[PDB]
Amino acid sequence: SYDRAITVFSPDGHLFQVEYAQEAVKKGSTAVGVRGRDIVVLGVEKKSVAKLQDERTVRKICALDDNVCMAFAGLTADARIVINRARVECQSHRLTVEDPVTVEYITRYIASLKQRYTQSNGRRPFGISALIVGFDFDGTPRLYQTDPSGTYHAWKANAIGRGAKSVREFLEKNYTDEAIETDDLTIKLVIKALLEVVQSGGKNIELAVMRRDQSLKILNPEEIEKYVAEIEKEKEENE
Amino acid sequence: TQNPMVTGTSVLGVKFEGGVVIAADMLGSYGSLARFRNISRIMRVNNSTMLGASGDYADFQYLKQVLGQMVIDEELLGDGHSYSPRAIHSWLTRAMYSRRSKMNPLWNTMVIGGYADGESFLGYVDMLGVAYEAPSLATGYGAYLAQPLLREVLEKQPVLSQTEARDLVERCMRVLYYRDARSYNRFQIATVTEKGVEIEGPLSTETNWDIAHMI
Amino acid sequence: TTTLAFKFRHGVIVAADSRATAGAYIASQTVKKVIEINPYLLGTMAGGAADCSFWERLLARQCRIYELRNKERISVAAASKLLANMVYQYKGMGLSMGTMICGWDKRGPGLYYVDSEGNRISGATFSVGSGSVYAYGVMDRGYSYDLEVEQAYDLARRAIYQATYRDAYSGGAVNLYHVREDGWIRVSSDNVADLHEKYSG
Amino acid sequence: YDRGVNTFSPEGRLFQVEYAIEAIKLGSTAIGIQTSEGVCLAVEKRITSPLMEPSSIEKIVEIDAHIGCAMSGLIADAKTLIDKARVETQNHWFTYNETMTVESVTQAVSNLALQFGEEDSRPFGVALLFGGVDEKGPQLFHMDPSGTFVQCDARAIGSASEGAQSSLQEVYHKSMTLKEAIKSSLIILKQVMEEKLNATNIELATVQPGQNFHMFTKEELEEVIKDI
Amino acid sequence: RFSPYVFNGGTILAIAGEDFAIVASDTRLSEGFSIHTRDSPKCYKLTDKTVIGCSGFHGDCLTLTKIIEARLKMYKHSNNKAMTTGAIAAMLSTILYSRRFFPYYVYNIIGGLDEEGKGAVYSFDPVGSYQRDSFKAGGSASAMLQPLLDNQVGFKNMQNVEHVPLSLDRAMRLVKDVFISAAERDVYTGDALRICIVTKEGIREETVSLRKD
Amino acid sequence: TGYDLSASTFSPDGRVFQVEYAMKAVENSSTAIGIRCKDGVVFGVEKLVLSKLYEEGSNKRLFNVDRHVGMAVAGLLADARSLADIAREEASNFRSNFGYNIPLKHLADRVAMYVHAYTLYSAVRPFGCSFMLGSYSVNDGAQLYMIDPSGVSYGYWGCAIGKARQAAKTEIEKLQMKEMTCRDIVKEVAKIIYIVHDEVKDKAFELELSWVGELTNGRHEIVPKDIREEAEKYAKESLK
Amino acid sequence: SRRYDSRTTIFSPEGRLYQVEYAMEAIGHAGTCLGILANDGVLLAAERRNIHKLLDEVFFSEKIYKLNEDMACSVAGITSDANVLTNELRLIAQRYLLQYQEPIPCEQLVTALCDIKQAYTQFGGKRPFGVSLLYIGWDKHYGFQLYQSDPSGNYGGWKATCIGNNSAAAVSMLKQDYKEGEMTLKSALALAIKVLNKTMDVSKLSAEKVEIATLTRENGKTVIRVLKQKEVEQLIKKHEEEEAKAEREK
Amino acid sequence: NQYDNDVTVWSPQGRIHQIEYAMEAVKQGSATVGLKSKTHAVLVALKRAQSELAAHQKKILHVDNHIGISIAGLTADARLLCNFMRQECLDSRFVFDRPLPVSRLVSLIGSKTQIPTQRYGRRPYGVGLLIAGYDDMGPHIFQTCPSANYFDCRAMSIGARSQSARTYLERHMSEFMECNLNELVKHGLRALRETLPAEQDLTTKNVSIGIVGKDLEFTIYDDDDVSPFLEGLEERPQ
Amino acid sequence: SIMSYNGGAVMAMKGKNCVAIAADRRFGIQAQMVTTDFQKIFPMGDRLYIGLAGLATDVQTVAQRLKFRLNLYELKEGRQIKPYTLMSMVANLLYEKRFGPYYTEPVIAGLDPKTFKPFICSLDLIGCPMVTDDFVVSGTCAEQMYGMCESLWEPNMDPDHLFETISQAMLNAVDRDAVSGMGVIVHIIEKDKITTRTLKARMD
Repeated sequence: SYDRAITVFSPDGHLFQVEYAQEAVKKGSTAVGVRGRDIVVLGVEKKSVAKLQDERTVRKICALDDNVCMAFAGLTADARIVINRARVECQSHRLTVEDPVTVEYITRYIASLKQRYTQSNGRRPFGISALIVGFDFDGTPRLYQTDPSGTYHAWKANAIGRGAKSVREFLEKNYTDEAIETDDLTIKLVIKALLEVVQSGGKNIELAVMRRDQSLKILNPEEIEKYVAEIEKEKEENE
Repeated sequence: TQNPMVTGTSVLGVKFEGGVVIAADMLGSYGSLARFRNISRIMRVNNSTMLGASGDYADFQYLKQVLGQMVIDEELLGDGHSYSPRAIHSWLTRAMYSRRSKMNPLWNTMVIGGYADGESFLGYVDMLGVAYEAPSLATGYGAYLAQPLLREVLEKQPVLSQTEARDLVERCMRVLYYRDARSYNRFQIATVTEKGVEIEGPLSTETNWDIAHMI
Repeated sequence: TTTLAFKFRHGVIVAADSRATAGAYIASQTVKKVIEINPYLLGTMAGGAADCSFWERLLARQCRIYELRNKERISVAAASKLLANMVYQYKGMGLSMGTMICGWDKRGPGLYYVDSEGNRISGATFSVGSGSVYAYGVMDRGYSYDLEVEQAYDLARRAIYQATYRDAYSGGAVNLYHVREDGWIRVSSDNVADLHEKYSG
Repeated sequence: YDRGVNTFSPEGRLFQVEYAIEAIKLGSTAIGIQTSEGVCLAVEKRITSPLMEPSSIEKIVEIDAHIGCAMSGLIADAKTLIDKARVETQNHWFTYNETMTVESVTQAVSNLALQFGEEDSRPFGVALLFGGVDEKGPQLFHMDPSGTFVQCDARAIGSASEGAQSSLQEVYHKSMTLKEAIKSSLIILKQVMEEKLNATNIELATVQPGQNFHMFTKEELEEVIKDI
Repeated sequence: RFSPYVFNGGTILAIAGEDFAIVASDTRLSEGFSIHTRDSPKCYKLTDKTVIGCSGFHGDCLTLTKIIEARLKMYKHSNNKAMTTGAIAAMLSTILYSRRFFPYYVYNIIGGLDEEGKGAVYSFDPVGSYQRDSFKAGGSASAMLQPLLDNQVGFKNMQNVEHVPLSLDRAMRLVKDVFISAAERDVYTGDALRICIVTKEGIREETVSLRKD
Repeated sequence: TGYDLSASTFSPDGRVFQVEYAMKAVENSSTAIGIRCKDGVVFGVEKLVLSKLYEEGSNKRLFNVDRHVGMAVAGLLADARSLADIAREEASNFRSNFGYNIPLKHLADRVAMYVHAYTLYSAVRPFGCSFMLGSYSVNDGAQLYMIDPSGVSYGYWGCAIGKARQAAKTEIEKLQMKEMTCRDIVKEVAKIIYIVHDEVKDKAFELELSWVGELTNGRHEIVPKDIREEAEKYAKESLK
Repeated sequence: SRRYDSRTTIFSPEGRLYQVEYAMEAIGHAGTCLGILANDGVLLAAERRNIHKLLDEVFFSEKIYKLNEDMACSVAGITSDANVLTNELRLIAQRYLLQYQEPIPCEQLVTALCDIKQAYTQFGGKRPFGVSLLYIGWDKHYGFQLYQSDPSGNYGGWKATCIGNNSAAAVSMLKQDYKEGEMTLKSALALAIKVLNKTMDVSKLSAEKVEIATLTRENGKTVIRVLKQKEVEQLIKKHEEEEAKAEREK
Repeated sequence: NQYDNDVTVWSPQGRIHQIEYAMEAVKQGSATVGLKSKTHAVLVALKRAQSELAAHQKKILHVDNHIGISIAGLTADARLLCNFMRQECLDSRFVFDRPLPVSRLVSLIGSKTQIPTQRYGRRPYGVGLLIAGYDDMGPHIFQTCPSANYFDCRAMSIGARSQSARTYLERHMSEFMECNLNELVKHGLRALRETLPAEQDLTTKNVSIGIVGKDLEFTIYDDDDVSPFLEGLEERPQ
Repeated sequence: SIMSYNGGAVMAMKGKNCVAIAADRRFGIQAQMVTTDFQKIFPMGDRLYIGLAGLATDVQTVAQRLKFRLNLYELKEGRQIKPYTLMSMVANLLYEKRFGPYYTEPVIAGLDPKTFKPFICSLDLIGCPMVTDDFVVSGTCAEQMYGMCESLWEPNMDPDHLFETISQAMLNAVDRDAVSGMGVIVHIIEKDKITTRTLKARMD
């Protein structure tokens, strides 16, 4: 190994590199996620396709189990390592314990790995922040987030990446319980949040949902077009 | 050691008033052939305690080496503190037990005799780690042959003199010369008091054979 | 040595004897064989005292760790799985262990059977020991699922009485534990001679 | 790099440990009070968003059936310490059929509060309050990053701990009762917090010798708050 | 070849009273068809309320006694208080299983007081189980002593015999009678008797001779 | 200034300044001399009481490594203790591997290699010790060696380690060293130690004298200096 | 001991990364490669570094490495630094084939090499593999494929790739001359001839300064065609006839 | 000042200043005093607290049946060397079945603390040991240092403002040798009441006393067998 | 024996300008057969085969390991492998398990990669090579195939008589054998082409 202190404290009581490795997350792509009562929804923005290539390998949303889903921001390689180890961990949990994997267990593993990885001798911290969405115990929807420190932190909706303060400001006018909680209206409202992004080109939107019993469904950018059209229709009804 | 090559034979030791006398013979038999008829089987440890052993002689050379180095180290500490004979007994018991726990036993049968601080000491260490104190010890076939003489006279007389102890040892070694096949008419007497440790020379026995003139 | 266990509509019955011999010589008459792992688990002693006692204590330690880490009580299958994985790592070195695991689950009743040979299996009735076959006979006479409570008490008590009556390596006090949804409850500790006077006629 | 992990001062102690004692200060506050009736304990969560679900943030964790806890500042290192401390107390139950008493718990923690080592890893940035009920009655225990473990009767940590310790020294004595100490703590809490006190800010953790189980108050805490 | 075990024999007794724990043992140490000594007490005084006896192979007895003493000092020097009786029993069970696959050839009996101040006898096996019983006889003369203790202590197999709590001097005459009667027929028993009594006021010892053969 | 930091680096003029700084560390230490006679080697260390806080018989720098070998260290005491432990270990290996007494040349060369191995790398510092080694043997005579902090180890008749390194050997070498038995050399070392620094900078000192040779029959021990009391009845005659 | 430590894996004082950006700027000054959009087959193009006349050219391959049977790879950057990577890549693919007796489906191969590179991005504190390199291949699950490794560990599955400062204008020509549907390999070869005609400073495109290798599916074989020089010569003559066709607008 | 950073670097004046910094870190501990009679050895330390409500940080801790140590400086190194001390005691108590002589134990402590004073990668141990024990030749009062140059005395005192204590030990070291336990202990606190400023007086809860005797086992005391020790005093000479 | 656990017989025969290798088809447990299509002659490059006989575990294991090392060699160097090189590789692979030995008797038969020169050799279960000029045999039955080939071999053989000779040898030596039977596969290779024929053997 390398016997040196990548972790040193500040003269005023900080960690120079963990809060600062959050900046690499802060300068990555945006991704949101909410829970409905029966259907959970998330998606990433900024596919940033050069219109003439493939994109099926750059997918930032994958799965570890048939119950749980991933998301991240920041740089993608640390996400790839964490996802590989997370697949291994969920399957090793399936080896002993015969349950479907609880979301809280795999988040504790990810956060525990992240903190004992940052603690050790000469290993660069993972500059990601994951979103771990699943519904296992009696179909109860849960979504947790991470941090480069390794703090799993359960929410009901979330916004990360570039300009997440703005996205959460849209989420402020979106924190009503009603908002009618339909599947199409909640998904399209998430779509409207991704529409409140810095560019909102209309074709770079990628969203995937899970209805707490099925598997992952990759959508088709015509249903989202009708979602955007009816969002524009409701915006016209405001006038 | 699984198979002892060159074995000794029985060792006798007994306390008396302010001292312990130990005598063992000087034979190095291999099988039945008395191959090494001039060897030393008693180590005179530094100034108080004193060692005599049985079984494989090479292992006794090894423990002589190790104990010599330890005694040299404490004497070079210069603190004025030495090993009590009971401490040596404890170390030797732990050494033999840790040998046999690893299934590599030291084939020996050891007797530790010492006189320190007014009190005599006579300790025993077996190969298997069985270790105890006794007013009179007898190893090998000595526990079968010269032990009841020791236990007879110590029951008959609880205290002793130095002369009575030495005479009784002389008689027991004569008897062991009479009917041990692994025995030899040459033995040395070693004695500790408060005056130091003394190794006597290669004494012998005076025998009788007047039963042979009968048919 | 003869233990049994069977689950039914109202939970799980566990009974055992209390004789533990040594070859042809009986050591004690009051060996509490059903090792109380938790307020919701009961382990037994089935072949060997030290192995069953030690490994069930280690399993109880592990279960308490699991509960204190997840704030949620362990299942039965998980405990049997952990026990089988811990026992499997000394296979062939001479461990004799045939214990049983009983408890209440999210699914409800749970009954598994873990050997030192590693035959972790589910089921509804089990019986371990030298005279286990006698218990199998009279139990599979009297077995149903829709039994009452005192009927099941009489079934287990009669079964252990017949087993200790025929086998030579079994005897002593008949313990009787009852696993419920909330927790297990000791019923009674009955001697053989009392059952002989009561059930001989 | 301006004197890293392995150097004293010209006048005093080590740099990094002093910087850890500085590092505690950014954490949220917590107050535990030893009382002969039992140990009580309280904390502030510092919730930012309404999305930030209140019952998921942990400050009081469950060490044993009669041992509580409180942490500071950094969360995950504290969770690691909690995990291994639980393992070692469970090891005590394994080899002793009994409860590792709270002083022996914190000695087992502070054997490696400072075992920080990168060669032959960093010191930890958390101050911990431990409460429990041993055979000598209740106990309240306070440790630090430096391992300087001491018994405290009613310790306050973290942010704004100066006025908390002062105004706690104003009201504390030896013959306190339970509920008086509970409300006397939460008065200090709503003097040191910044928001209005309601059901989701704070959480209580009380352990009694006869009520060893359930080191928590769940939404009777609302009734406790409305009594001021 | 070299065999790692040998049978040294011995007989250790324990009786759990209402507020006392009597542990007695002969001090004969033998091997095969010889006598090594007539003074080797199997009893050992650990604390003010704990006496352990160890029979069987003698070297393992010495090693186990010293390791238990070391761990007693470790608990005391770590946690400012002595161990209980059951903690020592649990620890000894962990030790006897910690050398499972190379066993001690040692019978073990721990007597002592609990935390309520009552008698408690914890038996053992060579491999590491234990249980809290009222009376045990360990070693070669176990079977010569267990049914008589079943007759007298347990009042078993009797009719119209009420249960009197076992007093002290009655237990003393019991111990003397059972060791004389067992020393008549055993070959591994005699030449002395070291009786240890644990009360709420300390440890007593007592030396009673026997027959000299 | 730039090159005296590490113990691995060389200088623009070609030497290691760490070794020099460790050599002049021993310059502030107590004065320790030694001299041999025709049947033995005598040591002597000018040892000082602090003010009034000592006990006259603690922490003696005259060690005793083997049955016939001891050290006469001066400098940092704990480093000398560790080095003495290494020397005891090396004499232990030789006695354990060959069954007889260690020759002093081989012992000194092994110790010099150990010191050199601590002078090479950058992880470790050079030693802050400089010590003496005496011996006697029936087939070899008296041997007196000398080890610097660098590791240069060769032999002397007499030496001195401390402040008055020159100022002792100014009048050490005018001793008729061959024709004297060591029983004269006892009061000779007494007068040499008593000459240097009676009262000028410090207040009081105290004498130790080590002693090996034929007169000890091959043993090494401190003299019974109180027996024959040879310093003071000659020290009071050495001031005039 | 602690004053000889470079940064190696430590973040910047402004929020960025050091060895990754400097590895990319080590990539940009190297040889230019590319592959094309072709369905029934896929190709590679490569530029000869060190075109001095006193070489041997007896290796048959300077940028291509025929790695398993149905996969090759181009490369750009430090050479033996990549040769170690080719050794490990082939060894990983061959132990995969050892494990299953079925050829490697090429994306877990790409993730294997990317995680090898990533392991020296986080810990180890060594010089990162400052080499980007291509991938061609075939499978049972997607057919013909193209992939692009990077020193960060990110890989994109491309259909028309990108190498450094000499090839940004090449990718601009790839987008302004995007093709889809025409899988005819000769059209793609004419396109690549056009791309390296603009981008390379080789005057009039000497064939000694270029290298082209293709990979077609033949009956059950998936042969890799490291083609010879004469067909390159007549391809260039075809392309310069197409330049005459381009100046038919005069 | 750029050579004064690490343990490996010798200074150009030869004084390794990391050792001096560890010494000054020892000088910022609590006051403690150790002294022996011909038959009894008594060491007395001083406790301090962070605030009024908290308990006092203890200094005198138990080691073995006849060995007890005082301490000043850091507490992590204190408990580290404590665990090593108990381990090395029970090792020889296991092997040789005897109590340890004190001199070889303190030599092993010095040989233990040598390694963190010579290689690169460990700090010198901030530690303030005052060791009392019983070999065959009576009580011993040893002290250590972070430079591992352990001393034997008849009466020492280390910690903050401990020099007036040393003056007291100078002017009563002749009187120390003859007396029994009681006036010896009150000489010890007639050093500790000068380790304090004069406008306050030594109370119960801040002082600790540990006696080991040639027939007496080592025992620590706190406030209750110290209320007998605190009476038998006069006021300071105001 | 352990060699007679699953049966097996491999014959290779060198002709004039070509080489012929043949083996049996039977797979089964000690007395119970299972299938008639078990492969024991493996292609290792062009115009060069290898045959494996003995325990089927070591047959498939050594075949996959050898294919592993063979492709690593043929990828580090673009040329194809000479047979002596393959022989030394098989010797090294078997000799790595000197004390953990495989139960196999590999037989290598191939042509020259530059010329049309044939090659035969055989090895033992520890890595003892043996090059000859006429024929090598392996498997359970030995003396049968030795008697047949020492009865039927001629030095200069057109491939047709080579085929008929190895055909008659395999048919008669298999029909005399008990545990190895149930069909014969024959590979007769040369510079121009590769022929694989299956014979109508007695299914008894």
